[PDB]
Amino acid sequence: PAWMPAYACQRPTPLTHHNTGLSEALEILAEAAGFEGSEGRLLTFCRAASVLKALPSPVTTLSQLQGLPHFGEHSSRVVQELLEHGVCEEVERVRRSERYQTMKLFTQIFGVGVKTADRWYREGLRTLDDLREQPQKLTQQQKAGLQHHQDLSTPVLRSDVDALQQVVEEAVGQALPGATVTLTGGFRRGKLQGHDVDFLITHPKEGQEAGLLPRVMCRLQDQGLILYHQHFERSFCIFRLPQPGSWKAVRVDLVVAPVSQFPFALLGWTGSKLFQRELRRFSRKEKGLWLNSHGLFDPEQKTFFQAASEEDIFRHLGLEYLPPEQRNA
DNA sequence: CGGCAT
DNA sequence: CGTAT
DNA sequence: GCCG
Ligand SMILES: [Cl-]
Ligand SMILES: [Mg+2]
Ligand SMILES: [Mg+2]
Ligand code: NA
Repeated sequence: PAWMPAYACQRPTPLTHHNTGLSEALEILAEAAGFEGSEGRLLTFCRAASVLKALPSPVTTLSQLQGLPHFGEHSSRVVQELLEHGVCEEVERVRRSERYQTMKLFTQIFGVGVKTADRWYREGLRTLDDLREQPQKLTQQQKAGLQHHQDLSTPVLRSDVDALQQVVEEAVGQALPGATVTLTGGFRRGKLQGHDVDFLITHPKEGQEAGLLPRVMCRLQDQGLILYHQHFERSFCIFRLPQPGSWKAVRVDLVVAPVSQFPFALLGWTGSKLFQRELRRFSRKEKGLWLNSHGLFDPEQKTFFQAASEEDIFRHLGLEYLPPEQRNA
């Protein structure tokens, strides 16, 4: 074989694709590589899984992997075992291991990453109750993650997104007339659920957005909508989202950008995570330009590319434009 | 050999 | 260290 | 783990 460019930003990856079983197995090995501190192996297994999401048809024979980028001896063997036996011994051993299950449990807590989870694992901790019994080990961020863990493990749905966008738009409009709110993240790519909702806030007049996020947060807090906030241009918070007769905690990310940076922030925050890593790698390695959510920098001329749209950025990098629903790498 | 996004 | 895509 |  199939046409397959090496970088994920060079090919469409739709929301619904084939090979979900094969990719999920490779993504288990990627996650486990991360849990052992091997970011390089994590990346290769993520990239191999993503290649399968971009293929036109189901892989039913090992020969369909010939020539595909990021498939070497290890990733090919995993696919071969799945095709020949329906199961891969290495994947099952990882999946069922105490180490994997505990690291997955701990790293899913808001405020806990691999290094913290591994430290706790090495100390003999295994359950969330173990963590509650030792609150001296916890940051304020981790305390919020643990206190709201049940709700934060409940997938966020589109009905929640629409309600949250309304309350964010109300607070933003009270804080700065003319400011806008754009849904980003996985929901913009067409996903039907997420672990959070991501919003990007700007104003059409450059500079007017300075100081906006503290004003938005104060207004949300005054409506009783904020359970946790980090206290700036990014706010990783937990909202008290009204439900009929009650409420549920929901993770919400709010990001402010000046309008000059909006296309870059929209591109970055729409993802996917792998798509953006691959896009930034492509930009630096293939074009010599440095990309992030603030701009696209030419380090030789020492200038920033002025963009008005995501399309402008793709074109400047020599890439065919992909709409958000084709960025699900 | 080392890079692997910022 | 954690967070984000 | 794969590749530039
Ligand atoms: Cl989905
Ligand atoms: Mg998200
Ligand atoms: Mg988010
Ligand atoms: Na976490």
